[PDB]
Amino acid sequence: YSRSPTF
Amino acid sequence: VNKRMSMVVSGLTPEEFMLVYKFARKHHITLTNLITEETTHVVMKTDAEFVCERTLKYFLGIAGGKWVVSYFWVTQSIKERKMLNEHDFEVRGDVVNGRNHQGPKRARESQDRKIFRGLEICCYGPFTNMPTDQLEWMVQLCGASVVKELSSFTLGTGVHPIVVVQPDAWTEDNGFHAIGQMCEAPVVTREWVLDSVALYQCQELDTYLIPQIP
Repeated sequence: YSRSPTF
Repeated sequence: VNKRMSMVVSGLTPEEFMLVYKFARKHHITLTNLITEETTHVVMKTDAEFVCERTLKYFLGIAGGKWVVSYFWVTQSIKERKMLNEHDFEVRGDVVNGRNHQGPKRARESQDRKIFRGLEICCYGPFTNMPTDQLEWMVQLCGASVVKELSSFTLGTGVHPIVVVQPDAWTEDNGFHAIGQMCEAPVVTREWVLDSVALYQCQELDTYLIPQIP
């Protein structure tokens, strides 16, 4: 996973 | 030459990605994990109203004037076993900047009038969650000229320099306030870039400005 960061 | 369909996905679980992989595999569509200049489609996780979270791929997608479309495009194309049109599934907004700002559409249509055109931007580290060169690539895609050092700013009444920083990345000292003593240009938060790109309209620097000690 290490899911993409959100901004 | 021939530029061919080429997708990346964003905000999908490892599972949902599998469905896309099958979809890409069935139709012989290029699928990659990393976004590039070559990439044509950015498949975003969205709700029923095609609103999505703001990820690095989301920003880069809009900035590149690519097809930023909903994951429903993939699943719906499967349920009809046909290649559906992108226009119907283009994301209309995100959670932060509005649910129908139409950023992606405007980005596709404004490739001759890039928002950051005529600007020189220096991404003054440090940053988090987004590699500096990716941020630099983002502005570059939007017509801005990238500058590495504060002393590298081009002079002239016709060039506008902007220093971009992320306050939260700094630690326990208002170092970012001291930048103004190094060069004279406006110091804005990374949010200014992100908001501008998401809407693909250059936001006024006012709300993003950071107080520079004389």
